Amino acid sequence: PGTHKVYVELQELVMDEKNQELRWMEAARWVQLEENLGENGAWGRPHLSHLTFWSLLELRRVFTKGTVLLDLQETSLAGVANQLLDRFIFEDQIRPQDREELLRALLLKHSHAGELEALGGVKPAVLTRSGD
Amino acid sequence: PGTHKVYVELQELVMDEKNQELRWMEAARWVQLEENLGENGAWGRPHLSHLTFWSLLELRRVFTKGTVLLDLQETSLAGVANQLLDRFIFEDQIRPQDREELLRALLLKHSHAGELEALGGVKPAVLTRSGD
Amino acid sequence: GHVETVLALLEKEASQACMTKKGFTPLHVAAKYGKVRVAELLLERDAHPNAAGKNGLTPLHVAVHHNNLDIVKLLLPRGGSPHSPAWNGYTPLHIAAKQNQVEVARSLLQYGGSANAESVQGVTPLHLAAQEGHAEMVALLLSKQANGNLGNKSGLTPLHLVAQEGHVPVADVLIKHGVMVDATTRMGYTPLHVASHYGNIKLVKFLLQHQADVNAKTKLGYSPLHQAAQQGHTDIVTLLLKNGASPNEVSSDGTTPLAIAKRLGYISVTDVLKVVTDETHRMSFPETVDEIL
Repeated sequence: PGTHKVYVELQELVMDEKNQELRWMEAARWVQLEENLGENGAWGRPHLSHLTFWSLLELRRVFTKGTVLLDLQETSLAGVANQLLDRFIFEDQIRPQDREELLRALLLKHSHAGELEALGGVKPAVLTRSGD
Repeated sequence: PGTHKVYVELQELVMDEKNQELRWMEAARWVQLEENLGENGAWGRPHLSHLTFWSLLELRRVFTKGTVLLDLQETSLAGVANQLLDRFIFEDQIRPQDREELLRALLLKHSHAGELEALGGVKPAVLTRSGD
Repeated sequence: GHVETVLALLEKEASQACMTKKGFTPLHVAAKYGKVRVAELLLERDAHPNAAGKNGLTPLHVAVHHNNLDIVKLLLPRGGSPHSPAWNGYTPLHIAAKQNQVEVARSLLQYGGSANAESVQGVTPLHLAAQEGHAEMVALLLSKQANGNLGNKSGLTPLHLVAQEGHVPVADVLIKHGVMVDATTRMGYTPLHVASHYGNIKLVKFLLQHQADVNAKTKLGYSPLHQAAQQGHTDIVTLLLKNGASPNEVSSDGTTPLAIAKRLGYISVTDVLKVVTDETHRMSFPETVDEIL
């Protein structure tokens, strides 16, 4: 199927500056051509996607040992997250103690550019052993 | 709700004339003013509470080394007396031998002004090693 | 809860997208009445977990509201969203926090519920938990990233709501977390102001023990002692005077705590404030939350 252009969206796990709460925020979107989201909340001019060498190197490294769920019969992100974490555990990718923090994170609020003004902004973040 | 007004009643261990058995009977009450109970059985005129120097001396002295039970989860007078005597023994206020006659004195019948006409009278009494 | 009847009627083309006048699909009714087998069958054969009416209530909202733990634990994996807002903006974790459903909230949080989610008036589940006096609920949420310094549209913090209702253990958890004791609303009211206004002396004592400004003033110049005297709390007048409350201070309206007293004729508050006050028609009201579901 497909062969026709497709909508890809990239989202990053980030913190809000209002409450300092981990959440997901759109970073880029691709309709045959990439647009990136600025700090002000305005998408930039579309451009041809150029890649860094390290990104492709590490993408190949993680894809070679990646965990693949093909023809998965779920229609919600919660079920997809549950099955992906179960397969991560089965394939010895993550430890079973990581499952609780990973699911909640994966299931945190996926905000978009419209919500960016209401929040104080978006800054980088790293999930801790708790979920702080 | 956090603080209510307070009605104070003063009761003294006294001997009744007819049976010579020591009992608790009220002597004065405080409702924004002090009323004292006479020998006849009628409450006197309300008046401002004037204190003697020695009474305040001894109140300060016994309060400095006093035993306090704050937020004590109990509902009956017998249990309160048991807890107070246990804390008296803990704080070395009284010796353990004293506990059974202070308990026996604490749960005597608490009488009021209405029993003065029924009884012969009231006389000051001291509690002996036995509840005598 | 007739599972076989549901299976038959569905096999015969029953539409599970038919909403009552209230707005409830058949998964809404199962969530309301705790029918976990009917809800199981109705989700398997294609029923949107996040179906809502005009009020915006989803099957998770009804399951949380009626305290059906099994229905919540069945709806969450299949898609019931922890992030679905009602008409007033309430999420299913706002109802859980208000009603002290600790387990439903540990499930709603493990699937990504936000504790700092806001209603149309800025109310978060932490606000509802603190207002209703659920210390354990406030601690769970404070450990999932809830901000105790966050304020509603009127600037009221969870500490302000605790002051309004008077729960000491919740204020203890909030102060131990790091919540600002002297947070101010839009008009300058502190939690001490609200606690003195509503007559909650044990929380007044707690705040004064935790370095609250006894002589704090609002934008109109009202002290926590002008509120206690305008509301008649003679014991807060006492405890405030004894903790440094300064009489003879004049608000922008031109009224000292002893005249607000005399003006509404509180004999006891005037009797106590008369001793400490030397010789020489606006009522101050803290902001409140009118949100209800």
